[PDB]
Amino acid sequence: MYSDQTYEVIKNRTLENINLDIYKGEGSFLNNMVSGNNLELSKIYLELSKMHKMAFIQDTYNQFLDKRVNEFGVYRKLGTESNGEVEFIGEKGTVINNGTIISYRDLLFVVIKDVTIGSEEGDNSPVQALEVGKKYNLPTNCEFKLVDNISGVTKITNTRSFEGGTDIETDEELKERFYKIQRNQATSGNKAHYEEWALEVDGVYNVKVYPRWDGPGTVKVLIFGKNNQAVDTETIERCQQHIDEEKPIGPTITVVTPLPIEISISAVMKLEDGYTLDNVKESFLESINTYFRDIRGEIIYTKVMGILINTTGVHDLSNLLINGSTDNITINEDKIPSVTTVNFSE
Amino acid sequence: KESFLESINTYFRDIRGEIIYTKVMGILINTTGVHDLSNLLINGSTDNITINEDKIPSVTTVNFSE
Repeated sequence: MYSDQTYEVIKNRTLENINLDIYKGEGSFLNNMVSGNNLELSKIYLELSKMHKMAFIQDTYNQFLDKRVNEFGVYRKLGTESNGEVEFIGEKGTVINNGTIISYRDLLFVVIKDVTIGSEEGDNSPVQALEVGKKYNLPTNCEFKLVDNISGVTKITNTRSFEGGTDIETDEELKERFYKIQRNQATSGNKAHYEEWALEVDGVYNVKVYPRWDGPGTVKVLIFGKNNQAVDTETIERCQQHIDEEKPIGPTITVVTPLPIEISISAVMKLEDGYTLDNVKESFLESINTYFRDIRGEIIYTKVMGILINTTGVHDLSNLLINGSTDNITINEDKIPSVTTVNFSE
Repeated sequence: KESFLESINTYFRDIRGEIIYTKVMGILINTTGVHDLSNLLINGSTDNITINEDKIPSVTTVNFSE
């Protein structure tokens, strides 16, 4: 094949192809005449070998992948510039106009809106990276410096870490993305495809589909917000129109939200010295909020009393009552406990 | 039972004054593998017992059931 095809091999082949009266030998005029063209043909063979590699869908270059995805429509992502907010510290009344560029180390950043030092609007102004890339995602507490000197400005720092800086999508990543798109297509019943559209809303992070909730063909959409906290009504609505835009033909769709559950507690306890009711109350409510966040299933009475005694400032407690009972409280689905009444007596 | 024995032993090492029934309940529920407990009794009672001078608490009987 192409590896076999070389200057010497095709030289011998062409010498065999030509039968003629004059003897064939090294250094002959016809020898050199054939040898030059055979070197050219070896170069052509190398080019034809590279034809195979460049024709293949794999190991393509930027332009090759660009053409393939333009045919396919899965356009490559160019990345997003980092965005953040910085604080300007300096002489009061200093006005920094839009378009001013600030440099931290060798990085370059630009200020979007005008900021005035000491003004009632504040000294914080959003700053967007000049170029895309994760290197522009500067963390918090970075001392930005003006590229151009401006009187009245002394120190610039960011109170929040810069975000949004994304690198250019490489060839391989788009390749497996396209492969996954080709293998899997949107389908009516597969809960992954349906919940994909719901998950496109940033407010919700867990989506559940309940088949056969109101008879055949009825799909109940269950969504969970940030740590299973109900999202606003507008979020529910907009998710509803979105999923309806991508819902299949003729379903009945209902969207539900987690329902907070009130919690009322009452106990008699002996407080340790140097500790008041407010301190133990706030510590225990924080601890029980964490427990409610991390609890799966029914409420456990003994876990509640253990986290109450573990609260600092509790020596001896008694008569612990939760919602009028000391038994385990069953939590229904899509319901989260919420502390509403605390009755602590010393 | 062994984990609660170790916990109550270190609590007795760190205790001063009287044994507190509430600290006993808390150190039992905090034990790994404990989900829900009931009718906890120290010497058959839920009242704190005074640890007098030249006296230390000693664990003798452990009764746990599901």
